[PDB]
Amino acid sequence: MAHHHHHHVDDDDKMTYVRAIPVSNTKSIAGMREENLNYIFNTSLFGVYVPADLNEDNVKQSMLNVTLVGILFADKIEESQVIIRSASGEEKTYNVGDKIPGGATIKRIMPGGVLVERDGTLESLSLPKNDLTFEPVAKPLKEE
Repeated sequence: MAHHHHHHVDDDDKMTYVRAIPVSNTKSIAGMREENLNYIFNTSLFGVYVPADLNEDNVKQSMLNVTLVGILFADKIEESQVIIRSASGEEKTYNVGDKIPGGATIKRIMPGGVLVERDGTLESLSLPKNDLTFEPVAKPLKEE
């Protein structure tokens, strides 16, 4: 017998249309986040806070005082700039071949990823934009 076992129980309390919702706390104040919001870029003071939805734990992080916040694609590949935020908070666009402050040098600005020499260390990689040519712009790689 399942005539009693088969008994769905639903409790959508927010479906109420009467003022019976308990408002004891969060009455005069909705959270004391004075110092909390001050931790969130006090250099912006107000307005420019980071959303509580955008919580990057920094998967690869940003050492060398270099934060890749985007790329500025241009007509010429040598004219295409990289949008780098320095540790200081400065957001500037640099050209390929230029030495960025922090201990890194822009070796090649590729639209899918900028190759920078971090403290003398450089690494070559391929962009998942072409399967027939893993290496775009430079010497073509048909198979690697």
